[PDB]
This record gives sequence, C-alpha cells and structure tokens, in this order.
Amino acid sequence: GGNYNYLYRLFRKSNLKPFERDISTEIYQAGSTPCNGVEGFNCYFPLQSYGFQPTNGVGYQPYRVVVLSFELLHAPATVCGPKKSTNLVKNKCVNFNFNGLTGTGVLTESNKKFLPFQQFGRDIADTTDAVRDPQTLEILDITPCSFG
Amino acid sequence: EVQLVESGGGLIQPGGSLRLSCAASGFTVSSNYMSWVRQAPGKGLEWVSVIYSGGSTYYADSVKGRFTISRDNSKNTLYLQMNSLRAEDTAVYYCARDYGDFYFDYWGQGTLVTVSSASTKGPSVFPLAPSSKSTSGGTAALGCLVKDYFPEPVTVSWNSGALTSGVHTFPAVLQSSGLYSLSSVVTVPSSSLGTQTYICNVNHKPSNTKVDKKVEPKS
Amino acid sequence: EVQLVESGGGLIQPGGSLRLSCAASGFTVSSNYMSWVRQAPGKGLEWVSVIYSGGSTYYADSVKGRFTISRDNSKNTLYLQMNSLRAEDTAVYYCARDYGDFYFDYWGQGTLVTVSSASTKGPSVFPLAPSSKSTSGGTAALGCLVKDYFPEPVTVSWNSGALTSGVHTFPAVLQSSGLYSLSSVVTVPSSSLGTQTYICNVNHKPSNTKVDKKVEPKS
Amino acid sequence: EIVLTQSPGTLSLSPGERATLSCRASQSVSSSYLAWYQQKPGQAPRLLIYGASSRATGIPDRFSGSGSGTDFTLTISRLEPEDFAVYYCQQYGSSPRTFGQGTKLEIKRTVAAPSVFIFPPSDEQLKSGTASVVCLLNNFYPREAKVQWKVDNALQSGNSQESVTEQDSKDSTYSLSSTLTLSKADYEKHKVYACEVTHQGLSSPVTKSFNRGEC
Ligand SMILES: *[C@@H]1O[C@H](CO)[C@@H](O[C@@H]2O[C@H](CO)[C@@H](O)[C@H](O)[C@H]2NC(C)=O)[C@H](O)[C@H]1NC(C)=O
Repeated sequence: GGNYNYLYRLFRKSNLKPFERDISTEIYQAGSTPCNGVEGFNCYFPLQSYGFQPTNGVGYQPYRVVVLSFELLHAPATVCGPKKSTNLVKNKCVNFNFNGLTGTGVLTESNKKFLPFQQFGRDIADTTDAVRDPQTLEILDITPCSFG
Repeated sequence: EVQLVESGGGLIQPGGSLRLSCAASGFTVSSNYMSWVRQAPGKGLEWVSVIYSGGSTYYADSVKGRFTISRDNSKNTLYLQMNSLRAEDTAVYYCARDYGDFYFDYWGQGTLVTVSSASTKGPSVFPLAPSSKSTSGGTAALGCLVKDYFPEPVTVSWNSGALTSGVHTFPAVLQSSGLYSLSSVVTVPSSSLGTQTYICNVNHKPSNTKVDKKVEPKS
Repeated sequence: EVQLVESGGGLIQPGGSLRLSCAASGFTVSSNYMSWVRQAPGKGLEWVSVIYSGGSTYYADSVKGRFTISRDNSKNTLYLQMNSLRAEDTAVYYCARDYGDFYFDYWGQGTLVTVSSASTKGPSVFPLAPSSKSTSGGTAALGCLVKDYFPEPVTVSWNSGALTSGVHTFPAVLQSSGLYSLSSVVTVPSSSLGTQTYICNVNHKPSNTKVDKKVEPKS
Repeated sequence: EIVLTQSPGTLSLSPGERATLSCRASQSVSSSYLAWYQQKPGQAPRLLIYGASSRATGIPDRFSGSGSGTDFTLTISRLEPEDFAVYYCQQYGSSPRTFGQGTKLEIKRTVAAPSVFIFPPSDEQLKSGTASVVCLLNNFYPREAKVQWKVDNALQSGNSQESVTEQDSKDSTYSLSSTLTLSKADYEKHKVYACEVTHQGLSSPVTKSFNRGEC
C-alpha cells in the first residue's frame, strides 16, 4: 500500500547554512505575479512525498539516519565517556591511581571516618595518607613500602 | 507563459568555444531548474546538463571538464558555454524548462551546433525548367536546384512565399565532397507553364546569400 | 623496409602551432634515432632536430625554445610539434631515419610548411586555345592557364591523366599580388585540333577545387 | 540497468481506432518514475504524460499510459489523424535520465502510384562541368519504391542519391527525389537517360526518359 507520510522539500530560492531549518510551507512562486496564496501555474507546493513500497529496488528503501555533532569550545566539558576499574589488592606494595591521585604503596583497611564529601586525607607536612575508594566508598590507608 | 527562444549556434571549427543563449519571457527564471538536451540528427534525445534554483549544476560524463552553464537572472538569459569542441558534439540542442521530478515540460526552439568541416560555402542555384517529360495532362512541375553548400540551414521559397500549393522542398543530401545539396519542386497547371511568376527565393542565413531565380519552360 | 610517409603541413597563419606526423612502416621505430631536416625552396638542406633511441632530443639554435619533437612507439608515429611560428620557417621538411654516425639513410616524402600570407584562395582557370600562331606544320599546342592561388600545391592533368606526350606544366610564378600562377601546355598533331578530347583537370588540394576545362581552337 | 527500448519502433494504421504501444526498460524501475514524449518533425518535442498515470494540461483525454516495472504502456483510445508523429518514452527513476529511440505513428493511405518525372541537366550546369539528372516521384503511399537509373540501358550503380519527404499531413503520401550525378565529359558520352520506377500501385514499372541533346 505504501508509506507516503515521509516527505521532503524540493524548492527554495537559495541553499542553506549548516543545520538551517524550515518548516514553513508556502506555495513556491516562479510566476513573478502574485497568486493569492493559491495554487496553479508557476506557483507550486514546495514539498514532495516519498513513494515507498516493499517491492522497490535497492536504494529505494527507508534508511533511518542519525548524525552526531559535538561541542567543545571554552568552558568546562559537561559530557564524558566510560571508565575502567580493574581491582584493589591489599598488603602488596602497589602502583595505584584513585580518580586522579597517583601514588605507590601498601593499601590497608582503615578505621577513620571522613566526612561524606571528602575524598582523601593528608598528614601534617602534607602527604596523602588515606583515600576513599570511589566505587565502594571505603577509607583505605596508604603506607609506603619498605626501604632502608 | 510564452518563452524559451534559442540563438547562437552554427558553423564553428573544432577546438574553439561558444556560449549559447536561451532567453525566456514571462517567467521567474531564477526560482526553478532549467536543463539542456541534445538531439543527434539521426539519433534520439540525450540529456546534457541541469542547473538548480539554488544554483547547483550537473553535467553528462562525456562533457565533464568541458562545458560550463550559467545564467543572468537580471536579464533572464541562460548561458551554455561549451569549450574544447570535438567533432561528435554536432547535435541540435534544446533549452528546457524543468519541473520537480526533472520533467522537461516547456521546450525551446533549437539551434544547430555544427563542428568545423569544409568551412562555410554559399549555394549554387539552377532552375529546373518545366518540360513535357515533367508534364502530364493538367499539370506540369518546375523547380530550383540549390547545391554545394556547407552551412546546413538554407531555405528556398517560391515567389517570396506566395505559392504553397505543390511546393515541396526535399531533404538536403550530403555528398562525398562534404557539401550539402537539395532541390525544391512545385507543380502548376500545364496551361500555366510560363504564364505567371515562378521565382525561387534562395536565402542562406549563416552566410548572407539572397538570390531570386526564375524558372521557365525549356527553350 | 618501406616506410616514412609524411603528412600535415600547409597553410597556417603565423603565431599558431602545428604538430606534424611522419609515420613509418616495417621497422622498430623505438630502437633508433630519427631526425628532421628542412629544405628552403631556393636554398640547401639544414638540419632541424634529432631524437635518440634512449629518447634524448636536440634542436637547432634558431628553433630553440620553440619546437618540440615526440613520438608514439605504440603507433610508430613521430610528432614534430612546432610552436610560435615565424614567417621565415617556410621550408619543406623531411623526416629522416638516422644511423650511427648520424647519417640520414632513409628519407621521407615531404610536406610543405607555409606561413600565413594572403590566406588560401582558389585558382582561376582559362583555356589557351590551339591557334595557327601556335601551329607549325604537323603539330599545334594548346593548354590551360591556372592563376591567382595562394596554397602552393596545385595540380593540372590532361584528360584525367591520359595524355603524357607533350604535356608540360611550367613552374608556378609568384606575382607581386602575393598569389601564384602557372600554365600547362601540350602539343598535339595539327590534324587533331578539335578532333579528340583535351580537358584539363584542375585540382587544388589545400582547398577542394576540382574543375575540368576543355580547350578548343579559336572561334 | 537503465535503457529504454521501444516495443515495435513504428506503427502504420488508419485513423479512428484504438492505438496502443509500450516501452520496455532493461530493469524494473522504481515506481512509475518515467514519462512519455512526442516529437513533431521540424518542431519542438512536447510533453505527453508525467508519472505514467496522468497527463498535464493542454492535452486532451484520448490517451492513457499504464504498466509497472519493466513494462510500461501507452494507449490512445482512438486514432486522431493529426496526432501522427514520433513518440518517445523517458525515465527519471534512475540517477541519469535516459531515453529511448522513438516510435513512428502514421497511416497507410490507399495504394497510390507515383507521378514520375525526369529532368535533364540545365545548360548552365553543363558549362560548370557537371550534370545532375533529377527524377521525381510525386505522391505515393508505399514508400518502398525503387528508382533504377539506366544510361543507354546500363543499370547505374553508385552515382545516385535519394531523399524522401515526411508523410503528407493532407493526403498521407510520400514524395521522392533521386539525383544522378555525372561529369560533363561522361554525360556527353551517352544518349538515353532513363529513370525506371517500381511500386506497388504500378502493375509494371514506369520509365521516364529523355535523349541528351533533343529539344
Ligand atoms: C557501585 O556499583 C556496585 C555494583 O557494581 C554497587 O554494589 C553492591 O553493593 C551492594 C550493597 O548492599 C552489595 O550488597 C553488593 O554485594 C555489591 N555488589 C558488587 C558487585 O559490588 C555499589 O553500591 C555502587 N556504588 C555507588 C556509589 O554507586
């Protein structure tokens, strides 16, 4: 029977700027004489419907289209991709990264209590000595691995 | 909606270049598509090029890199500038108003594109007298033979366009020499062999030849 | 080893450009040298250019920066493209097969290079009748005068090439008007003044003129 | 593949009857995206019908196109005689707009024999040095006419040219002109020039002839 509910404009005076949009449909005059806002000669409807049928040849098939258009410029990015999370050991001098905090040492279960917006703890003389695991939200102490 | 006159074509040596013009009238020539189509004289119809109302153009693959179309909507005049002319692009061409689906609804008049060959020569005219070997009963035939010319469009009228009865111009013939030739004949009552005026008016439009020749019975 | 036909030359206005062609036959045209040599019509022989079997080219000093030679060994066709044509390079030219020491052993046929001048005009023909002032005893002479033409190579035959006895075409003469002229005459027994056919066949090859003129005793 | 191929290529009929023809593609086309055209010889070609469904204005309704896919027909319900022309099919479904080759439409007016007439060369031309000998065949239905030149009863081959007129809009006949070209020299070597016309309306062929140099 067919799907003729999908249409396209086929007339305009000029081309488009990138991602311009027009929904306004008016009787497209090539007459040079005004035609009352009514149809007829050299004033035509600017839109055209698609004539679809299941027995159409290849290329005459409905192809659903999606495009991507990205934003960067200045300001602080709002979007972000995914993230990997191997696993957390314990009691094995390790090389760790906690969402930005890069370090080395032995990780151990803690018994301190941060406030529920604090990520890591610091010592006097300003060295990172505790962190909070982002996924499970538990505090872990960071001790250096042995030297001497 | 009276429109699409064509002009410009004719005798041109190969390797040259020509801008044709198809002017229209009574129409907004900017806000539509136009097109060009050829017609080989022994063959069918073959599309040449299109323009858009936005202004995008397309061409045939053979004429790629050679032919440029343009228009002036201030003077409503389409311009087909053809370049690097080869001796197979010898068709008559038609400007065509275009609609929508790329139907060519309104059509031009036509103009001949003829590649260089034997240059342009004028016709030689003889009168073919009415004779008893052409006479039969009530009527007898007389005519004019116009031969040896290259520039294809040539015309012969009878008595400045007066006689339309029996006047029949036969298709021109292309000789081995490369030049055309034709003969136009008209029948007229045998009682009227020499009585009235029968002068063939030969006009050659690519050149400027105009000669009137009278045909009278044989001496 | 039958080879080296030439073609292409003729009437050309100065400032133009022309590629000549010398095709050969029955020979590996790649694995040798060829050459070009001119012959001024009043003067001697002057070498133009050479190519190598490897492909290196050389030229005369006067034609430096002007003339380009080339070849297609797929079609065995030498190409002399001459450019920026001056009105002293008016010689006849010869393609020449070359050997070794640069001997030009095998030779072409020749083709005329004629710079623009008076353009190309067709000949005007008159028959010079046999007369008693030309008659003496057993024989009398008659001929054809073909005059006022620019495009130097022109030919007049007698009776489509039939008579070879007494037929003598004299060298064309170059008038002050800039056009050539000549006259070809043949003697024939005075008993045979009008008796047989004596029609001079005039052919002009740069143009396409072909006219047969009969010569008869004076009225 | 997109190539338009006519069914017959020509049709010779009698007016007042239902005309039907088709144009065949070289593949199945996307749905009804084709058209028809007609060409009047010596005139501009004109619109026939868009989309193989309905025709535009300026055209009456005696005509109907149908079909789907490779086959696509055109039917004229009754033969108007003034509609005799060359008729084209045109597509716009494919990415080029290809054409066909046309179909000839005409009539077969009752068998009519030609008036024949032979013209000797004019004295002006024999000065120039060449002789054209024209033979005319006037009005005639079957165009399949034969023109045999004979010079002193020798059938002449390869020095003649013919041309023929378009079928006449009034009486639906044809007319034909054959020209024999000789040199003055060769012309003056023979006596009888004859033109023998064969045609279906003639029970036996007609020869018109003259004798060079007889007023
Ligand atoms: C992060 O995702 C994990 C699942 O991958 C959430 O985890 C589980 O937490 C419940 C809480 O009772 C436990 O019973 C399950 O044993 C846990 N499963 C796993 C696979 O760990 C966790 O709650 C999420 N945290 C945040 C802040 O989103």
